[PDB]
Amino acid sequence: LHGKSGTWWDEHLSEENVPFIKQLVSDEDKAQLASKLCPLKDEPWPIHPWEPGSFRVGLIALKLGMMPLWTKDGQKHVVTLLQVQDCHVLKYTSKENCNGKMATLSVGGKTVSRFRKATSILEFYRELGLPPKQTVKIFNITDNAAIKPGTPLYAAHFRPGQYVDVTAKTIGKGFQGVMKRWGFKGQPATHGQTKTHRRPGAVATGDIGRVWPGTKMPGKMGNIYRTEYGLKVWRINTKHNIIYVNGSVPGHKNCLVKVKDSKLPAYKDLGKNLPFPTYFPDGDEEELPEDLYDENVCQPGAPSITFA
Amino acid sequence: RFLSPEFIPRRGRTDPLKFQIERKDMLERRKVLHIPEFYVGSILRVTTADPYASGKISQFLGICIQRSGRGLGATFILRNVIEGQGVEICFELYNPRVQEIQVVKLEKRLDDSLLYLRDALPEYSTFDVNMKPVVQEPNQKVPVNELKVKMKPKPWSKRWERPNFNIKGIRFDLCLTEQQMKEAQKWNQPWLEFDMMREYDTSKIEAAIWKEIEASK
Amino acid sequence: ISHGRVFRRMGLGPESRIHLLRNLLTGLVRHERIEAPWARVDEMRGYAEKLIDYGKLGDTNERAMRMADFWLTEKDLIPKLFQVLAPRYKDQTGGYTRMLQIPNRSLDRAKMAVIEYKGNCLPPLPLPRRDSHLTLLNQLLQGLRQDLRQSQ
Amino acid sequence: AAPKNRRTIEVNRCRRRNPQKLIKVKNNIDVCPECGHLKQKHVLCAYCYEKVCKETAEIRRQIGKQEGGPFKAPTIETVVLYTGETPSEQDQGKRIIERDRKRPSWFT
Amino acid sequence: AIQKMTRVRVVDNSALGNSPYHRAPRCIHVYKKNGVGKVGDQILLAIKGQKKKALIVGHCMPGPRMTPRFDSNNVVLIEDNGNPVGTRIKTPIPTSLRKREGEYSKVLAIAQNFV
RNA sequence: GCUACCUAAGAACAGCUAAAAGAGCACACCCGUCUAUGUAGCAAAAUAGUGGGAAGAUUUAUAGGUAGAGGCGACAAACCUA
RNA sequence: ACCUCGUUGGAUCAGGACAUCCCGAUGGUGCAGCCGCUAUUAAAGGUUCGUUUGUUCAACGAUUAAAGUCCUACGUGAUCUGAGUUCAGACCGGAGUAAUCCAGGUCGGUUUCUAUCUACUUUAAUUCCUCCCUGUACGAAAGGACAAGAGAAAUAAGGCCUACUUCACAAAGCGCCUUCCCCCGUAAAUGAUAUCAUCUCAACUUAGUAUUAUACCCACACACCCAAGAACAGGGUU
Ligand SMILES: [Mg+2]
Ligand SMILES: [Mg+2]
Ligand SMILES: [Mg+2]
Ligand SMILES: [Mg+2]
Ligand SMILES: [Mg+2]
Ligand SMILES: [Mg+2]
Ligand SMILES: [Mg+2]
Ligand SMILES: [Mg+2]
Ligand SMILES: [Mg+2]
Ligand SMILES: [Mg+2]
Ligand SMILES: [Mg+2]
Ligand SMILES: [Zn+2]
Repeated sequence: LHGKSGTWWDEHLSEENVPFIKQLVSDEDKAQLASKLCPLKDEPWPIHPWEPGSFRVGLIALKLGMMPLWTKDGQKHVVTLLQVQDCHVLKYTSKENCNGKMATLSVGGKTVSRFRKATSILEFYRELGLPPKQTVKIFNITDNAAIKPGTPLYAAHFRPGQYVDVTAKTIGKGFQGVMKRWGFKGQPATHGQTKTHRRPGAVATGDIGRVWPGTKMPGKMGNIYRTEYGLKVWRINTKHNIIYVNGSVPGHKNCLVKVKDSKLPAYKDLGKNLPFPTYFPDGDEEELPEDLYDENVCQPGAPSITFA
Repeated sequence: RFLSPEFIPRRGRTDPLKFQIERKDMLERRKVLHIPEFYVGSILRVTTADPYASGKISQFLGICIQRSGRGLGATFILRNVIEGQGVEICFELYNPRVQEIQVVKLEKRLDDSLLYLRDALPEYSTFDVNMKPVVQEPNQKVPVNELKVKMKPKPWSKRWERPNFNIKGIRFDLCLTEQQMKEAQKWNQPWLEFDMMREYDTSKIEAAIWKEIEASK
Repeated sequence: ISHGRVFRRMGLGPESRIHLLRNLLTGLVRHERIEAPWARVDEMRGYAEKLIDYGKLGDTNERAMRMADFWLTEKDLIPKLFQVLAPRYKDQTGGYTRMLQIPNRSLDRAKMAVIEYKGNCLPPLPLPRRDSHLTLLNQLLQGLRQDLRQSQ
Repeated sequence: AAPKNRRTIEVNRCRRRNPQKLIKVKNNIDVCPECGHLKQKHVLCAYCYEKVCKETAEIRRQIGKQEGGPFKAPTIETVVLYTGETPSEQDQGKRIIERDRKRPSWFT
Repeated sequence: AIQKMTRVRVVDNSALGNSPYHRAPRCIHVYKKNGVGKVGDQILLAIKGQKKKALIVGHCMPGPRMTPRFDSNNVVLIEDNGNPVGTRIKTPIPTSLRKREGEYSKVLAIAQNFV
């Protein structure tokens, strides 16, 4: 009665109009996604060649899960599958306004419902001509690697043998005690110990009469952004846009992770052979196989490896 | 029709696409290595290439005491005794370095896990290394070996008599008193077989997996 | 941490939770409509659906009979479950129950829900009805639908 | 540990008059177009629900009178009929609960 | 995993291993920064009131896949220099010992069976 | 009317083992070893488990008696209405 | 100037100093290389587990690259716990007529806190071993290197669940994954005061570098479900 009623899209729709609106908006979403499938025939920005010191954009993938993988030396590596789901370049800014001294590309992925987004976000995506994305991450790039907003990005943007950095929100474990959060030893279970088994001991010294900032104390654990560095790209399924990344990735299954070329010094100039701006399937220079493998990977369907 | 256990996924929030991809890899490996049908309790001989040696194969024969894992990482652990030394090896089914899996004796046991053979008498784990493979009729239900093993004295790896294990292949009457059995019954949990929301119905999932396998063929 | 934990902790433990849900489910089968705290109704709804499925499995099915025997504390309801409720839903494949929120309990201000088996003989609950198709927004959307159908 | 000083009314007001402690205004309250009663959007109208509950209680009293004893759940369907109503062809072979009032408008 | 105070089975032809004694051989020190010994790790044993080095060649704790898990914690007596005290190893010895860092060729030569 | 001791007249002590027992195991019952909980508590001494005794120098109901420098005490300066 | 005798650890978490125990860099050596010894600089990091003892310690055992010296009101007991002064019981020994006294030995022995305020509660990894280079340099031989690289482990930190394991629609470790740059002591070049020389609190030129490089995060505006969560908040609902 005060006028601040919170409305949702379905509230005033009839039984007939609800499925109609659902189907209409889904059709518009898929049409918009398909309209961006040929970036090279849509006035692409200049495609410069790779130079040393160039940083290209990354992707936003979805953590599918983990599976084993075997190398020709006979070792087992656990690998994590990251699916690139409707990842598009959304925004571009120059060095001056990038909050630093390097051009920036905002990239989104994992299309979400337009009915659940703020009006400003909906307007932004309407101007862009794309359905809204769940997460938008900013990638620092050199001007050589600028890509026109709206261009799709694919798993084949990376290649096997490359090293990658994956950043994501870790699994949230809620308010955790200090034993689980910081691996404190706690106190013994018996021998007179009463009502203190998992408690922090002293938290400071008596002299300072206070507790230092940054003291390890019980509190919220996880649900913060962490980066795993230097993970090898073992394989790329181009059909389903899957990247097989060595080892573990922060966060839970079906969570969006930001994937970018590794920043480690050892992998500083490994971008020579990588698609420099990005991979363009519309380029059609050579239709990539369904699966791109690293050299050492024991591919399934290969004859059983014999260490001869 | 026998669907190998690793194909049926454990329930969870994981995306079905991950299982489709994993099953594609599993079937594409099965096209190279024949993974025969076998159950916990069947005797297997596994030949695997050794990286420690130079292109030399190693053979291990034993009773499959556990099938576990799902997907490409599925394992089966099988047990034997060699010169009086009990040994178990956990073999990965889809490891590219297993050259061959032979079902020397296809049979099912009263239990879906024979981990209690560790505490059983060593005869129940002893199997001749060079035993010849038995033959089963093409159209024939898998035999169920109703053998009930005798156990060594009560200190065991696990409290096998507790109802949560649901062991049927142990002669408890020989090794435990009726008082001990009654005491073990305190952990009965009779409601647990009747809570309907705990059961995992895999009929549709198995049907879809069978369609995938047939398409792969 | 309770990631993926799908069952509430109710009553005095696991057995007590099962017995509470069993009493609620027995009441639901007997009366076809039950008021109870919203969380308990939400927990019991799945068991109600599974009971209807077991009843569909058939009177002569021994496993279904054992499940019904456990889950119905009053045994006169087992013939009801097998000869009334399951035949009532033979055509359907799911959604045998209807759960709606109710004004909070006056006693303890508890969140309350009414759960009923669909198709019962009782007076219908005041279901929420969507806006009439003749409202302004719905008529504009109907115009959009007609234009889209004509154009494409 | 005991408080070291009495907390002032100024501090106490700052604490207990915080917006976190203030009662929030509900914006899901509307009027039931059926009967014009106040209801929350996701919750059943209290007055309509009370109507339905009273009628259900009367029907259940009649059911109890018909059954006459515990453990007498019929193995057949049930139909409620009001004054001036006759069992239909579909209502054949279903136990009839007779109500002395007339058919409510909201009942169908 | 073999730690301090673990009782161990001397699978060896040596007189120390095969000689009866009131106390079973018991690990006194694990020559590893974490006091946890796996296959291929050296430990120090209290046998017959004597401190003798030994090498782990099997344990009940599960290891990586494809490797054998034994029903006992098997150990082989070795000298300070590294020569095995015994001359024969009866129970099977895991083949994974070969490629691990450390001298194991003597033990492999002494071993009769491999698993 | 607690408690200590006493007086009068009562009552209780399964089962098994043993055989006429200040006997054994162990209920009721009495106690209070150890641990944990509790610590304005359920409780101004409790609870749970564990434990000691449990046909005796036992436990216990009833009534009576001994009174303050006194009583009573298998002596702990213990107890004599927190 | 006779005798006597007048709160403490541990656990937990550690903050700091450097007068450095190890790891780093140098000078000298009564060190040919290996080494040892000594000195300068260096506090980023690290600095073990047990037996006897309550031990404050100490000794011993086994290791380690090392098992540093300290300050922090034992650093820290409204976080726990243990002595022991010393409780109230009782012995033994000594003193005393006795009562009693004596750290002089032992057996037993309940302080309790619901947190008001301050403060605080998510700030590029190290070692060691093995191998290569290396039996190379050096050295008469014996013995035996630097620098650089590769691989293994382990630990620490941060994550994760594919397997194994505890387990089971998930949480964990006993499992797996990843971890990236230096610091300055000196050694030199030219060269005056003092026409040589002189590395220079002379001007000047190098090793010589932190001006941490980054990375991470970045959308102003009911209800139900959730890998998000105490509440709130957050994510999803096409
Ligand atoms: Mg602990
Ligand atoms: Mg406790
Ligand atoms: Mg065990
Ligand atoms: Mg409760
Ligand atoms: Mg008696
Ligand atoms: Mg007696
Ligand atoms: Mg007395
Ligand atoms: Mg006395
Ligand atoms: Mg110094
Ligand atoms: Mg005394
Ligand atoms: Mg005592
Ligand atoms: Zn209404």
